[PDB]
Amino acid sequence: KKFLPFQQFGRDIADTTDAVRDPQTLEILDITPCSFGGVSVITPGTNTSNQVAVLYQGVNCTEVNVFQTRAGCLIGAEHVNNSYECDIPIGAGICASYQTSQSIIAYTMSLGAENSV
Amino acid sequence: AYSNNSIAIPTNFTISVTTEILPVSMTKTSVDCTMYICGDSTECSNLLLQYGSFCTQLNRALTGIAVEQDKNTQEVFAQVKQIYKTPPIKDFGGFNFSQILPDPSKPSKRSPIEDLLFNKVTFNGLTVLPPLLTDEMIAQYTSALLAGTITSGWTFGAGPALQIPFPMQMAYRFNGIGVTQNVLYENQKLIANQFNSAIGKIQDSLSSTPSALGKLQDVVNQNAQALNTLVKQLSSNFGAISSVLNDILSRLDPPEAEVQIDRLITGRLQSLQTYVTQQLIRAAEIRASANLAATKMSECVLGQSKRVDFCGKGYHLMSFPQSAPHGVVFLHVTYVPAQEKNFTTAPAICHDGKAHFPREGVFVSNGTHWFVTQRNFYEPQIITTDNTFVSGNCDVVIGIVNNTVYDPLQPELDS
Amino acid sequence: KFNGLTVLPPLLTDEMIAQYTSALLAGTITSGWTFGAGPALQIPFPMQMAYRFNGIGVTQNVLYENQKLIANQFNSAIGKIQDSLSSTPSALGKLQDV
Amino acid sequence: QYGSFCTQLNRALTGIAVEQDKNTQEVFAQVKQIYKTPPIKDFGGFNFS
Amino acid sequence: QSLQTYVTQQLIRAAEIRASANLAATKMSECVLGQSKRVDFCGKGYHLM
Ligand SMILES: *[C@@H]1O[C@H](CO)[C@@H](O[C@@H]2O[C@H](CO)[C@@H](O)[C@H](O)[C@H]2NC(C)=O)[C@H](O)[C@H]1NC(C)=O
Ligand SMILES: *[C@@H]1O[C@H](CO)[C@@H](O[C@@H]2O[C@H](CO)[C@@H](O)[C@H](O)[C@H]2NC(C)=O)[C@H](O)[C@H]1NC(C)=O
Ligand SMILES: *[C@@H]1O[C@H](CO)[C@@H](O[C@@H]2O[C@H](CO)[C@@H](O)[C@H](O)[C@H]2NC(C)=O)[C@H](O)[C@H]1NC(C)=O
Ligand SMILES: *[C@@H]1O[C@H](CO)[C@@H](O[C@@H]2O[C@H](CO)[C@@H](O)[C@H](O)[C@H]2NC(C)=O)[C@H](O)[C@H]1NC(C)=O
Ligand SMILES: *[C@@H]1O[C@H](CO)[C@@H](O[C@@H]2O[C@H](CO)[C@@H](O)[C@H](O)[C@H]2NC(C)=O)[C@H](O)[C@H]1NC(C)=O
Ligand SMILES: *[C@@H]1O[C@H](CO)[C@@H](O)[C@H](O)[C@H]1NC(C)=O
Ligand SMILES: *[C@@H]1O[C@H](CO)[C@@H](O)[C@H](O)[C@H]1NC(C)=O
Ligand SMILES: *[C@@H]1O[C@H](CO)[C@@H](O)[C@H](O)[C@H]1NC(C)=O
Ligand SMILES: *[C@@H]1O[C@H](CO)[C@@H](O)[C@H](O)[C@H]1NC(C)=O
Ligand SMILES: *[C@@H]1O[C@H](CO)[C@@H](O)[C@H](O)[C@H]1NC(C)=O
Repeated sequence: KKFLPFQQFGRDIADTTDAVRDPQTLEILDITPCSFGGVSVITPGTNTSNQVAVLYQGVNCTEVNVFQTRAGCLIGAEHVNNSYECDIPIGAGICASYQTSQSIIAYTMSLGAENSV
Repeated sequence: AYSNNSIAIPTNFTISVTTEILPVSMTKTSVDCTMYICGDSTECSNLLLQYGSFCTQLNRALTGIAVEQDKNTQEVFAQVKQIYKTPPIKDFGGFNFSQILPDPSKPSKRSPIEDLLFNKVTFNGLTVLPPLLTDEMIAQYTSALLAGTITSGWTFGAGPALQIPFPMQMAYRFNGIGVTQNVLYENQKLIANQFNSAIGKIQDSLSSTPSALGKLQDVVNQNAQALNTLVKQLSSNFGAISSVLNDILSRLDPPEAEVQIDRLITGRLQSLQTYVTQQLIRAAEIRASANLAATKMSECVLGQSKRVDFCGKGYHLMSFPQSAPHGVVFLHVTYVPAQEKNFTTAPAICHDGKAHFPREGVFVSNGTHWFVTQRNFYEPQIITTDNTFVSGNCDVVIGIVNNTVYDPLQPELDS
Repeated sequence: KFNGLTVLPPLLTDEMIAQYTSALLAGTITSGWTFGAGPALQIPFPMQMAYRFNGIGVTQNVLYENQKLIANQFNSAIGKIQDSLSSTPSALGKLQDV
Repeated sequence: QYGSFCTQLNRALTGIAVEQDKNTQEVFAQVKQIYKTPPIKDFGGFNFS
Repeated sequence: QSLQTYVTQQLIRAAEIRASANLAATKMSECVLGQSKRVDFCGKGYHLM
């Protein structure tokens, strides 16, 4: 972005600043909040096992067995090619389950057994 | 033109395909209340902690709303336990389904109408969560429902998918609306051509008019307006010296910075409660729409509804689903009687002093002769003892007319 | 009243809603259910009732042999409606409550 | 100093007011043509007066 | 606060009235414009009109 000579700051639609001008050097650098999201714990029944996976929602696998899905970064979950009925919905077509030795896994959920008439 | 002895009976009909758009799901917006109210400010966070559960229960309500959105989508579209597929040969008796069937050439497995539908709809602690089912999965579900309807009629809904030739399925649909199934086979090419033309007009009808997808676009616009208003509320002072929390923290020592932060906290918490209440009400409306859509997919698509105007204007024949961003579109194929003629009628016919009533249909007269026709389509037949039944006499029925009833056994006996 | 609270008139007046109900009534009386599916097709009202009778699983001759009794009972039931409504005030509560 | 609260309340009330007319329209305007009964009231003895 | 309370109650009541109006429109479509076979949808007994 190009600032007019008297313009110094940049106000976002909520009074937060997206862009700015430094006193020491006049070069203008835009500002973005570091990162934020929602930590979710994918677990089976504690009666069954105590292994867990942690999904950092809506973020990459850099800011945080680190499969990177569209829901966010999945840590601790094994990626399995096989599809199954959705047991724990994660999002964006990804569901998790606890299956056999036993561990939690993440897969693209199956919409049902295919058929043809 | 009402009179006590006149009826109008259709002589010709048309296939009508109408479009019904129903919203199914909202955008899964999640709001971090602490970040919205106290952006990385321990002083504010400690002050907000004094309000107890006001903050967490808003997040709980929004999480419930998002789960309900996924549940709505699943209820509407995941009505079939198997993914059915159409045969590579489209020998459907002249009926052309290529405009609603998935297109393999396209990167996505969407029908042309589905792509037309999709092309016509458009950092403050706020995040959006992706839906559990992607657009391609909704397209797969709609394709499975479409293949089931095309190749098995209503059988794939009740039990296992039983194949049936599509013209025979249309004959079933004919008998469902009270029109004899020979009308289909005698007019199969005309019916197929009218159906194909009606399907072809749907693209133009949706594409030309830019407000055709108004329901889904209004849902999106309402959600965007709510989010924008929630964001804009952060610039309000609410009586404090500055709407910027960092400015108050930098300018004031805690003893009065806490008063200013308390004013800001009150204002922003009220804004969050307002937003969550409006979201809950709108989610209730969307859930009602999704329940209606699921009922329509069960009764209009998986079956043949007899409910008037439930599956569009006219006598329902079938419906086809199409995915759409945040919703579903039903193409309702119905019968509309087109050309009619004005005949004279009689409630019964006096043959030998006995009154004859039609087993199915109505007695009509073309000026001089009397016939019996099916109610919804003009098809005159000779009045015989195999078309009529006997009950009572001619001294009881009001308006009975003298005529002759043919007995097919008499010339067989004579010959 | 004078505190910023106003009431807006509905788009359809009482006369227009009455006209709509009149049109629906005339269509039902003179054409049965045909006015709803597509073109309105006239049919004698006495002939329309056996079709309705056929829908419930009762044969047409039941209505034709008993046409006078059925008409008299229908007229008596309509008179009773008016009587009941005016006689008991609670009846129209669902609206009044609103 | 309270921002859009006034505007949001006005918008919600306007939406309700529009929805009321929509409700009346969907309930009563289900017929395209205005049908009228003939001056002949011979409906086989059925009195619709 | 009084206005917000009033508007919230009006929104909930408007949702209820919308549900009632949808039911009324369905009943007019299926019982005035047709002969419904749904039990108790349009009166006790076997629906005629
Ligand atoms: C179904 O209709 C489509 C058009 O809507 C037909 O596709 C056309 O086929 C002709 C050849 O007969 C081509 O010249 C056109 O370019 C095609 N148009 C499009 C848009 O693809 C299709 O052939 C029809 N299918 C059947 C079985 O009749
Ligand atoms: C019923 O109406 C259809 C039109 O909806 C008639 O089919 C048309 O017939 C004309 C001849 O008069 C042709 O020029 C058109 O091409 C036909 N249209 C189609 C789509 O095939 C049909 O003939 C009518 N049938 C009767 C018995 O009147
Ligand atoms: C009503 O239909 C009858 C039966 O078809 C018509 O009578 C026929 O008239 C045609 C053409 O004039 C002749 O081919 C037949 O020989 C006649 N049949 C009999 C049994 O007479 C009659 O013309 C029609 N009435 C009117 C006024 O159209
Ligand atoms: C239908 O035919 C019957 C006879 O088959 C007609 O009834 C006759 O009416 C005439 C004049 O009233 C009498 O002379 C006969 O004795 C009657 N016969 C019987 C068996 O009742 C009747 O009029 C005819 N209906 C019409 C309206 O033409
Ligand atoms: C339909 O019923 C109404 C009454 O419900 C009849 O109107 C009455 O007619 C008598 C004359 O026989 C008058 O004495 C009454 O004052 C009328 N009452 C009202 C309320 O108008 C009407 O005649 C009937 N119509 C038919 C065709 O039978
Ligand atoms: C020192 O003076 C001003 C103060 O901001 C600054 O614009 C200027 O660039 C500085 N000198 C440099 C960077 O050479
Ligand atoms: C962030 O995720 C994207 C995939 O959406 C990936 O391409 C990118 O490499 C990730 N981050 C960085 C900076 O690499
Ligand atoms: C799943 O299939 C794809 C094909 O490239 C790939 O990820 C891999 O072969 C499979 N996953 C493994 C190796 O676990
Ligand atoms: C039958 O006759 C009536 C008498 O007015 C007329 O209004 C009606 O249009 C006629 N029907 C046809 C199909 O010509
Ligand atoms: C129909 O009404 C006319 C009077 O316009 C009457 O002459 C005729 O007998 C009636 N016919 C029937 C069948 O009711």
